[PDB]
Amino acid sequence: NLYAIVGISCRFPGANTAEQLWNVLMEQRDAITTFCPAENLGFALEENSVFVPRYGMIDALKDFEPSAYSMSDAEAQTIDPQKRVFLDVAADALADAGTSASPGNPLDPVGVFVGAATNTFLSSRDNPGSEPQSFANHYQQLLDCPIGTFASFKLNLTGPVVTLNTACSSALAALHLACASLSHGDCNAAVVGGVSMAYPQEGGYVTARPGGDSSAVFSPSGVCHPLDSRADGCVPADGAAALVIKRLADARADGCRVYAVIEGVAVSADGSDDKAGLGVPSSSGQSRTVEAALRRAGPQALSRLRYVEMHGSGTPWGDALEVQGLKMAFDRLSKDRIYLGSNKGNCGNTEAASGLLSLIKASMALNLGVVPPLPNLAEPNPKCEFEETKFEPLGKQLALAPGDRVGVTSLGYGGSNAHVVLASAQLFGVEQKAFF
Repeated sequence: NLYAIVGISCRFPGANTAEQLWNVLMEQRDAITTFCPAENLGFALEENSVFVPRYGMIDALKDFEPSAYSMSDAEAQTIDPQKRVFLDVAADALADAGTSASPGNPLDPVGVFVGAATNTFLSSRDNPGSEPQSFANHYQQLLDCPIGTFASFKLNLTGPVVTLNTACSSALAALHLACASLSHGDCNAAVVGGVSMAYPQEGGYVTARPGGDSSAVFSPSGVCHPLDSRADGCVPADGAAALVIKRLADARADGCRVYAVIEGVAVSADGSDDKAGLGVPSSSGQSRTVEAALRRAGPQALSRLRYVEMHGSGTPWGDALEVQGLKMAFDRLSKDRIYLGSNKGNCGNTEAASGLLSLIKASMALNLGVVPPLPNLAEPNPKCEFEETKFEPLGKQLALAPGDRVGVTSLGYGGSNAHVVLASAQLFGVEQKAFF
């Protein structure tokens, strides 16, 4: 099973285009927004908690035009931004898939598989429409059309539609389902989506005081240092993105230029063995998923696996467990350095959207022949025990050989896992598509 990525659109901190994202990553920039301290927070802090005035903001509504989607300006103001912005990235990714493609090969039926956070706008003070009760205003959650079906309706898409949530693995969960559905013959193309926009907007986030609760995974310092000895948690962020994917056989038959090729995908759940608790990932569970994806990609892919875009969210214990899962997988597969990185120190943790950020960065790296580094790696996390192993965190750009493969991991609260193996389009006898 091989899949061609043929369209992309994204809205991430610092980047509303692939070229903007590439420059954030290659210039080793921090695209998190800092806010002025608020005179009054509007709530009281628990005694062992702090407020950090940083957040991965996006500016996607600056580019959203309600009237392009048969929506009045007044209607648009009461619709979850996640729905408005996802509609825009899905439409732009489909438009992108129509460029550099032989005309007259409709993608239909187009499935829509979107990993999405809960709609937190609806109840929030940020919703201008947050009164005598009617059917329409008494059941606003019922009548909150799921994001994916809303996109199928507004964009006239007729394949399978699913809106799903597996916490921070949601976007790769969506990729997995889209690939299974393509291989099952349910659709001829798939929009694969991730979106998370959190309300109310507070200009920062609450977490534990330094050295307090380690279950409070948000960084007390306000800086995410993946794989680094300074690791102290992640910085939350909003994000939205969509890919269009096709079976590689149809990219060949239909005359599509291709950004990068998916060679293997697997997902799993940790269950409860070898797992410290609901919010602590299992290195065993992760290792099984990585191994499955590498087995599906095949022995040549495995032998050329050169770099992994980790989940890499910058908790010191989570990063260590994720490195351990990679060590376990590759040890089992053996029975030459593999470089490791993350994008969450550039853009924060975009939560349900985060696996799409990683897939896009990996696809761009394969397309351009170079992996952007971590933005600010000083000393590696000693608990990862990189010494005298084949793994090492990537602190400078990594030039790729045309045969090198890249892996991508995303992990979700409660034990959901996903791993994807990607390769350059130029290995597969198809024309490569330019991101910019």
